[PDB]
Amino acid sequence: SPGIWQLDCTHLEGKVILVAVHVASGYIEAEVIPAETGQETAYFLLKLAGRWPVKTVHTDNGSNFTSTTVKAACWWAGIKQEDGIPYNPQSQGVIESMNKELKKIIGQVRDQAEHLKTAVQMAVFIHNHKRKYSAGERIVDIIATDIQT
Amino acid sequence: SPGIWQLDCTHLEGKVILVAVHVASGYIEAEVIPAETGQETAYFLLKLAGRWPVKTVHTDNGSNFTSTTVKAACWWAGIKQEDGIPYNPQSQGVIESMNKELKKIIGQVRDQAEHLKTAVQMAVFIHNHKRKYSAGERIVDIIATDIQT
Ligand SMILES: CC(C)C[C@H](CNC(=O)CCCCN)Cc1ccc2c(c1C(=O)O)OCO2
Ligand SMILES: CC(C)C[C@H](CNC(=O)CCCCN)Cc1ccc2c(c1C(=O)O)OCO2
Ligand SMILES: [Cl-]
Ligand SMILES: [Cl-]
Repeated sequence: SPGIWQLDCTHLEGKVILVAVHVASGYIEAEVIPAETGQETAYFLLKLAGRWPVKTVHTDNGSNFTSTTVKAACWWAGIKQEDGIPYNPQSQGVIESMNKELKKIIGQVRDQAEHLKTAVQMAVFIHNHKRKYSAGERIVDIIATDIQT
Repeated sequence: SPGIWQLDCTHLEGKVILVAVHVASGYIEAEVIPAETGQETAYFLLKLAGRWPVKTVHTDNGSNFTSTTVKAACWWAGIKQEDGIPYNPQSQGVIESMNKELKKIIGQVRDQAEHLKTAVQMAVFIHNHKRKYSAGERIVDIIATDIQT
């Protein structure tokens, strides 16, 4: 549970926003890329896994699941790759709504930055800091508890 | 204390590695850029601050301290910008040695990746996971304790 993340890819301004969500907390990391490739996804996972203890990733589609580069990165980082098929239905609708909510925040900050990538990082900030505890607080508490086990 | 980070810039393969160290834990985040500019530093801080609760940053040099873009990003993200002058001497030598240690790990993984940026992320992974607790475990414990205050 503390180690489970879900990949999510959404589109804005002709570009792609790649998102990783920590399922138990709602905490996100995100980046802008020109298009979703196995190489970009693999690199994104390597960054994620050096920053948080990533045990399991629910991949966002079959092409990334199949990607030899994604597989290599998951092997390297000790990540168990899984399908993002809604084996659990509470995720797929929450993702749709997360994308909507993230895009809403992006629109709210968009005029404060020249580049989309900057607006996306501002939106990540706002998302992770917003008190319901915040997602940032929740992920830390979840993982801290897990270290004592 | 839980919110204090230090910026560090080091060189390898004709490129620049920008590093943020969580002082109390030794946890790092890092990125490769062609050269250190205020714009790159500002963007790096925006990413950092959306991921961890950054209260204070000891900037790595005077040009970044002065940078209007760095100042803007620190204002936006609620970061108190400080000089990285060794007001405390336990940092400057530990940074020199951290750069040496990071470069050592980079050399150990370098042949496993085509691009330097990838090797740097692998090195971040190894650094943050290495059990002394690991830096990754320490930062989480430090921040979790601070949330209860
Ligand atoms: C996850 C890693 C083990 C491999 C993985 C794939 N690279 C190779 O197979 C090339 C090996 C070069 C041998 N000299 C590394 C990697 C992943 C994602 C990337 C990469 C790289 C890379 O630098 O090779 O560049 C940017 O996006
Ligand atoms: C920290 C932010 C408030 C500002 C900050 C500077 N940008 C501006 O002043 C332009 C304002 C555009 C108004 N339409 C945003 C920023 C920081 C660092 C960057 C940036 C940007 C940006 O996208 O403007 O691009 C990549 O590196
Ligand atoms: Cl970690
Ligand atoms: Cl945070």
